[PDB]
Amino acid sequence: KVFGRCELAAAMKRHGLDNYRGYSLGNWVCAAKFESNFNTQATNRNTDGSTDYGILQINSRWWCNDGRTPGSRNLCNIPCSALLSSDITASVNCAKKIVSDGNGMNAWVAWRNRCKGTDVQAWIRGCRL
Ligand SMILES: [Br-]
Ligand SMILES: [Br-]
Ligand SMILES: [Br-]
Ligand SMILES: [Br-]
Ligand SMILES: [Br-]
Ligand SMILES: [Br-]
Ligand SMILES: [Br-]
Ligand SMILES: [Br-]
Ligand SMILES: [Cl-]
Ligand code: NA
Ligand SMILES: [Pt+2]
Ligand SMILES: [Pt+2]
Repeated sequence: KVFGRCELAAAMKRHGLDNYRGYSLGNWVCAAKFESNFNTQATNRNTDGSTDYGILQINSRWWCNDGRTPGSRNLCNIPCSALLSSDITASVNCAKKIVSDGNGMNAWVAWRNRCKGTDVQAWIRGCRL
């Protein structure tokens, strides 16, 4: 599924991501925009052999099991395929664990490089929240 901007903002708020660990909804929407362009099915292989999965491009090295990332952990205790659902619940549950890990949203390199420090409020501008 390819979410619309306000549609994703609504889903993210419903699942309690809005201001989770202090990160306003626009941060989460911005991270999703640049991680996956809002596409729940996005996958991208990393040169280390891990793969990133879903709307928030959660990595198999640490967070989910894809059965092909040797020596990896599955800290969210989920198949990475679960992170490709049109329903964002598994992605949100895992993101909450990731962002609580100690480095906040810096764990998302696209958020650090493209969202951090920016007017992230723009991402929810106009949305009925
Ligand atoms: Br957009
Ligand atoms: Br919910
Ligand atoms: Br915001
Ligand atoms: Br594996
Ligand atoms: Br959803
Ligand atoms: Br959730
Ligand atoms: Br933080
Ligand atoms: Br909305
Ligand atoms: Cl929930
Ligand atoms: Na893994
Ligand atoms: Pt939902
Ligand atoms: Pt939820």
